[PDB]
Amino acid sequence: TPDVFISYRRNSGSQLASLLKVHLQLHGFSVFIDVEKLEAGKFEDKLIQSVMGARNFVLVLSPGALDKCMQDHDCKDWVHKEIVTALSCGKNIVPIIDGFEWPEPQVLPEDMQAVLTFNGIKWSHEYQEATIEKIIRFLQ
Amino acid sequence: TPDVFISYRRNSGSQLASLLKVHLQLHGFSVFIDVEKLEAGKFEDKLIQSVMGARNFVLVLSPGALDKCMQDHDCKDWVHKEIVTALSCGKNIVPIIDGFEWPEPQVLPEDMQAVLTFNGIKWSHEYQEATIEKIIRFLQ
Ligand SMILES: CN(C(=O)N[C@@H]1COCC1(F)F)[C@H]1CCCOc2c[n+]([C@@H]3O[C@H](COP(=O)(O)OP(=O)(O)OC[C@H]4O[C@@H](n5cnc6c(N)ncnc65)[C@H](O)[C@@H]4O)[C@@H](O)[C@H]3O)ccc21
Ligand SMILES: CN(C(=O)N[C@@H]1COCC1(F)F)[C@H]1CCCOc2c[n+]([C@@H]3O[C@H](COP(=O)(O)OP(=O)(O)OC[C@H]4O[C@@H](n5cnc6c(N)ncnc65)[C@H](O)[C@@H]4O)[C@@H](O)[C@H]3O)ccc21
Repeated sequence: TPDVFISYRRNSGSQLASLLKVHLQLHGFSVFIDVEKLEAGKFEDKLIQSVMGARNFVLVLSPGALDKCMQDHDCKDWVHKEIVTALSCGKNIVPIIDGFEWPEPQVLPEDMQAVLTFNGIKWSHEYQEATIEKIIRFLQ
Repeated sequence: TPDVFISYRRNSGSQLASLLKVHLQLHGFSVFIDVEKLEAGKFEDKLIQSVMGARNFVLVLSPGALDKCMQDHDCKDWVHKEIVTALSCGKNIVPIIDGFEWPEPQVLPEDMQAVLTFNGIKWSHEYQEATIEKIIRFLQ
């Protein structure tokens, strides 16, 4: 059981997600990110179960990262599925803000609007060590 | 005198440049990147001095990273300035390709066209440890 699950958008947050993984691992956290820990089998069940296993849900909110979730009421988008799983399970959700614009709740499907109520951490390129140290304070 | 200077475009390569910085330090290299090592003074002189001082010049080629170099014949663009300094000083240039597309050399100012003749490393999101090991192989 990894302690932290990192959810991110491939096209805009892959580098920040990877950087969070390295830092969190250096500070002793077991981290789940797909490219390191998603292995053999049907990936839908493996991903969802890996969200369920992690106490902490770190959400990389790069620019436009929730765009594909909009109008995704069938829950086909994978960031959407991961967020809903995290919310449903009562995870400690820690959004990471990297140029993300806060949207109106009503543009997001009802089952994920609650993600916007969690206190988010601004990623600071100029003060990255301080950002990392704050993220660690948020983890459990 | 850091062993490695990391040159990058803020608007598209900040995260990968920081990720490279962390990994290279973890493997024992002294690294210069502006957000960690550029301190007080006239920044033009300090940056140029820092490029001249570093044996290895790691160039983060994010998508469109050399675009603002194009037709910058007064050498006002800062990536352009760092590249010309590295070329002029005969540094070990190691381009890192992250979705960057190789241009026709003549689109670049004549004083930096040679950057394309250096063997570049592909950044692989799925094989990051292998990418980092290759980068370290390339460094002196
Ligand atoms: C198992 N996967 C993998 O990628 N497996 C990779 C190999 O082993 C580990 C690995 F994850 F890196 C894919 C499976 C397809 C669903 O997408 C995800 C999503 N996520 C989680 O969602 C967030 C990212 O969502 P996202 O930015 O919207 O992604 P896209 O931009 O649509 O990328 C998806 C890319 O998968 C390609 N592809 C389609 N079929 C398969 C398949 N059978 N098998 C492999 N790829 C497939 C497709 O063509 C596209 O290019 C994150 O939070 C993340 O946890 C993890 C893994 C996958
Ligand atoms: C000292 N600097 C800093 O940034 N200093 C920062 C504070 O201490 C360390 C620090 F570097 F983070 C700036 C100075 C301005 C020139 O640009 C660079 C470039 N680089 C090297 O070039 C590559 C990045 O080139 P690039 O993606 O095109 O850049 P942009 O970000 O598009 O533009 C620059 C941004 O600097 C803002 N800004 C303008 N005035 C100043 C000033 N006095 N003082 C601070 N900022 C200024 C401006 O408004 C804009 O936003 C890389 O390879 C890099 O080595 C390093 C530092 C600076």
